[PDB]
Amino acid sequence: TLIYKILSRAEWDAAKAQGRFEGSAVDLADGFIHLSAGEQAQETAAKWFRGQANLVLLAVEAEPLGEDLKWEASRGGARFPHLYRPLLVSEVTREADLDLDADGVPQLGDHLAL
Repeated sequence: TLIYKILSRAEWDAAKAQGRFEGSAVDLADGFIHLSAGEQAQETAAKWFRGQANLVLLAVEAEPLGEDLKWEASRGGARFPHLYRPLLVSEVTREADLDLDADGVPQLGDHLAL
């Protein structure tokens, strides 16, 4: 199962310079990295990343993450993948730069379809 993280290009480059992504401002505040399953990813993008240019989408294989990945019942009763540890740069299967639609919403459609 692939899970996804949406973050700024700055944060991703910063992560690569450290060997791992320790989390966004909200991740660090909450105590875990907020990721989304494929069926929830687009809504996550529409909810918190509107109008942001230079966003990057990280696709991550969930199974090999281990016990630190917890699936917790959250938004709309759906279980969201929460990683209670930094995400290794090596744990990212693939990345992609996102484009915004007319409403300023990041388009994840074609990437999730992969």
